[PDB]
Amino acid sequence: SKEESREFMAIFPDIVRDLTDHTDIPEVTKRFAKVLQYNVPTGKKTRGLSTVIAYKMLEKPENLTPENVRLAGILGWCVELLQASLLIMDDLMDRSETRRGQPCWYRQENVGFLAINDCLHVESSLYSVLRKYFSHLPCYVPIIELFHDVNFKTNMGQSLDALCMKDGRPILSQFTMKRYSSIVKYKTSYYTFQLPVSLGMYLADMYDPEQHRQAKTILMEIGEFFQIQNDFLDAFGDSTGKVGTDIKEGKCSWLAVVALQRSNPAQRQIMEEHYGRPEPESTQIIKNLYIELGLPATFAVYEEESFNIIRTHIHQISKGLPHDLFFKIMKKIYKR
Amino acid sequence: FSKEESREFMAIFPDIVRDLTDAGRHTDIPEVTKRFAKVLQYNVPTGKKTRGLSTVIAYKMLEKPENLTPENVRLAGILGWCVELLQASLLIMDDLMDRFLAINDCLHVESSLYSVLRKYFSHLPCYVPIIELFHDVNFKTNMGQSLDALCMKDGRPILSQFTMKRYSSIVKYKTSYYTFQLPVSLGMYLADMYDPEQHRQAKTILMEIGEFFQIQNDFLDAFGDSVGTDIKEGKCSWLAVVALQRSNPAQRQIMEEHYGRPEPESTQIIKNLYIELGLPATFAVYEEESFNIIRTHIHQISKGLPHDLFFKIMKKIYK
Ligand SMILES: CC(C)=CCC/C(Br)=C/COP(=O)(O)OP(=O)(O)O
Ligand SMILES: [Mg+2]
Ligand SMILES: [Mg+2]
Ligand SMILES: [Mg+2]
Ligand SMILES: [Mg+2]
Ligand SMILES: [Mg+2]
Repeated sequence: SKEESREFMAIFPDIVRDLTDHTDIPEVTKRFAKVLQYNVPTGKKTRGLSTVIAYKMLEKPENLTPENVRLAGILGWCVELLQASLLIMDDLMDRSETRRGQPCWYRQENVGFLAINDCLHVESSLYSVLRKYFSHLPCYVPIIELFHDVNFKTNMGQSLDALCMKDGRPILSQFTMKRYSSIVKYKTSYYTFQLPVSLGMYLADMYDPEQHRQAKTILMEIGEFFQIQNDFLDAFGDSTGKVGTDIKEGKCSWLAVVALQRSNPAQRQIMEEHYGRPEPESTQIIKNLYIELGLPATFAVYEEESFNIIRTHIHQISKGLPHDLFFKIMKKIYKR
Repeated sequence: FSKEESREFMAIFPDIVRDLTDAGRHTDIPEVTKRFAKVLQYNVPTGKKTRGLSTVIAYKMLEKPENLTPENVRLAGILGWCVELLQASLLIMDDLMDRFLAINDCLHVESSLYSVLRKYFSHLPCYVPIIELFHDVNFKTNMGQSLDALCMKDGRPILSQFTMKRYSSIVKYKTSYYTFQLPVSLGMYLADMYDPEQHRQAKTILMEIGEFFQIQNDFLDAFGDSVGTDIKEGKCSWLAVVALQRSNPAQRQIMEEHYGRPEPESTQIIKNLYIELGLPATFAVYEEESFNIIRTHIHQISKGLPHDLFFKIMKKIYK
């Protein structure tokens, strides 16, 4: 919706003012405004907007006031602040050139490893936003605890991802489907899928842990498909205006994991020799192996089977959770 | 810090590691959880733990003697370890900018203190004041780190930025809030002391003590008996700030040419300039005058706050 998008985007400048406008240190508050402006509001705010839509589908219709929808928007921006902090740090760790076509924050003049402090600063800032707008509401402490717990879990995911590499070289013995599933769950699914929905639930005063658990079961399955589709399109997508670098980066990708499952010893040796190498010819060799191993056909089967399995699980959801929310998430990911 | 206080405090650490690395819960990610145990063990419990123990001593000197149970003194110890988790995250961030530590270990160790707070304090009246204090001190400490960084550009110190106003702000935000205010305000909250005027009264004195602590530290970096790298690193130190205040144009030119250079000869040139500028005598005057002002302010402490706590902190720094 155009109206939902514009109402959401209009909140961002107020949050920057809340975090910057400490009158004894104006130079560093002006700098922090630039950190937020560069890293937080550009490109798609899918997670932030999903927080608002989750709330709108969980709350009683008569309680959906402009005031409460704006509170859902502020929680959405707190998700975007967490994500901005994570991506500032990840770009430094991976020594990436760009994100969404923008030069990475750490590459800007006189940032570099100061990006680590900026990461911690941006993550810390969301709790000041929560205090300003939520400190008098019953959802305050549950929402604080959710953000701190998702941060902790996301760090476990990032560190597990790092345990698949040694001295900038992929450890292919670590590239198992069990490890892949765990990386996706902790590194991406918690902050991308669980956090927006659990925030919507708390703002709607839904505190039943069993409701959050039932939601989690579905959201982790959808999150797994989301990342697998993302991994698939990195190699096999139409260059969306993005050029995929997962192979060059030596990522523990669904493609790399399934390639190792399906590979004979000779095919395994091609992965060992060429995976995670900077040479364009090495990326071409890996892509050619993925084609040879029939990974496109394997993804097509997984895409249809996973859709049916998740649809079945959503029909089985109970304890008064709305099915339409989970069907709508399923539709926007699978695009059907 | 007494033998009993120190030993009881240090005995809590292994429980905090078990709490954070899912001991009792049967985790689906045991290899990264085992790694996080090693991150905590290798970086958090080593050295003196002054901030952690200061949290326990603050609580013991603020609480009613009747309420000082083993259980409550242990809770003060857990709050002290949350301060030491913050300290460890800041030291890791320092080590990462210097050089098995991963970049996200500083974020992860910082985040872990909030898991400890939730575990032990979520059902107590002091919970929200304590988490809001950590949120605020976290944000202010990051502001302080960035203010320090604004004194350097393209690997060179920006000496025009080296003002006493900027120096005082760096020390307050980067160091004094988490080192001095945080332990005492935590002790006060655990003792159910919520009065904003009491917290403000403590803050005035603790920011003054924090400033002396850092100025003494800066002085000893150049003039202590060993090795200090503040000059080589181009740090906005009290010595550099006062050197610029006291320098004639020729002396300023020596700072401009030799401050923040890697050559050992350039460090010796700056130390020789500090000597001819009378920074030792200037420090001696500052130390006596600051001691007298802080002693006066502690004697004047009101709002029902105990003097002995602030005198114990003061005497620990001034020796
Ligand atoms: C704790 C912490 C800093 C987590 C980062 C989480 C995320 Br989301 C990292 C991004 O994942 P990845 O580097 O695999 O892909 P890309 O950079 O989007 O191409
Ligand atoms: Mg990356
Ligand atoms: Mg990464
Ligand atoms: Mg991708
Ligand atoms: Mg990328
Ligand atoms: Mg020093």
